[PDB]
Amino acid sequence: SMQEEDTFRELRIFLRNVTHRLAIDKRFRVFTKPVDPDEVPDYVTVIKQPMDLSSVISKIDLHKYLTVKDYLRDIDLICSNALEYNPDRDPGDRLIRHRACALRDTAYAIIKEELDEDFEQLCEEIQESR
Amino acid sequence: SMQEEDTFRELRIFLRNVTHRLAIDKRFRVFTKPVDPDEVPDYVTVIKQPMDLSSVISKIDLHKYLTVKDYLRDIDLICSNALEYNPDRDPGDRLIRHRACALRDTAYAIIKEELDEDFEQLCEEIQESR
Ligand SMILES: Cc1cncc(-c2ccc(N[C@@H]3CCNC[C@H]3OCC3CCS(=O)(=O)CC3)c3[nH]c(=O)c(C)cc23)c1
Ligand SMILES: Cc1cncc(-c2ccc(N[C@@H]3CCNC[C@H]3OCC3CCS(=O)(=O)CC3)c3[nH]c(=O)c(C)cc23)c1
Repeated sequence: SMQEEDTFRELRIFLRNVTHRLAIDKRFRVFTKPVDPDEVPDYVTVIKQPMDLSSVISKIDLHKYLTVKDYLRDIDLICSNALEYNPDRDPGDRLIRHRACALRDTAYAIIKEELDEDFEQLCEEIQESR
Repeated sequence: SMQEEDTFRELRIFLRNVTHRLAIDKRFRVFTKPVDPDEVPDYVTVIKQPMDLSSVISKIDLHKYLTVKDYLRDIDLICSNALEYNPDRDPGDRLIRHRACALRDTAYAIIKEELDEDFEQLCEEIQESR
């Protein structure tokens, strides 16, 4: 219905705003775009589902997220990919892992403060009906 | 169940084989990998969901296709993207559009000859039950 279309449109607006706020944070610059294959040639083979914030934006615009829960799976993916690909004790790996966890924590904190639980429940019940 | 897991495993095997046969065809080399942004800088802005045969393989391996119908949507996407991005009368555009339609026709012809309709129906009914 038109009312359900309005619901998903509001969701997309909410998700774009959260994603933009993450993307403009200097700490998360490394997650803003797909990895440069020249800098990490084995990334494509090691990480089976790459994810980044520009890709998240594209997925929002393609109507791929019907719930905030689905969105948070991709945010979690950005984080888990970073922990998987950069597991070492060296400062470089530890920096990106810290930033990865900070990205996840920040996304979850924004959603906790700004997502209405009844709005999310509505989205879930529309998703389940289809 | 284990029987349903076997069904989707057979599907993935079937889809990998079809995709490999398309990928080794010289005509379809242009569709084998994501576009080089240096050669087509405006592609990312013009084409909202890029698709290619290496990405199709990754999606198979990530269990993204539960039916051959879902697979054929991405094959159709490779084709429609080519018709959208290369619409002109020039020989270059007409060549890639011909190859795009040939890729689609070839995928559909292989599936018509080699996909058992009862196998596809089973996949669809498992997909619908979830
Ligand atoms: C400008 C740029 C463009 N494309 C990719 C990189 C990069 C480069 C190296 C990585 N991993 C290295 C694996 C081996 N040990 C050191 C690690 O680099 C640490 C470095 C710290 C600073 S940063 O800005 O967080 C980038 C990663 C990466 N590891 C990653 O997980 C990602 C997402 C990127 C990355 C950088
Ligand atoms: C080696 C390589 C790597 N990455 C991208 C290209 C490329 C380059 C140009 C395109 N479109 C042009 C737009 C303007 N008019 C001429 C068109 O090129 C025609 C050319 C014919 C030969 S081919 O091998 O089919 C590549 C396309 C493309 N148009 C496309 O749709 C795709 C998928 C690719 C492409 C080539």
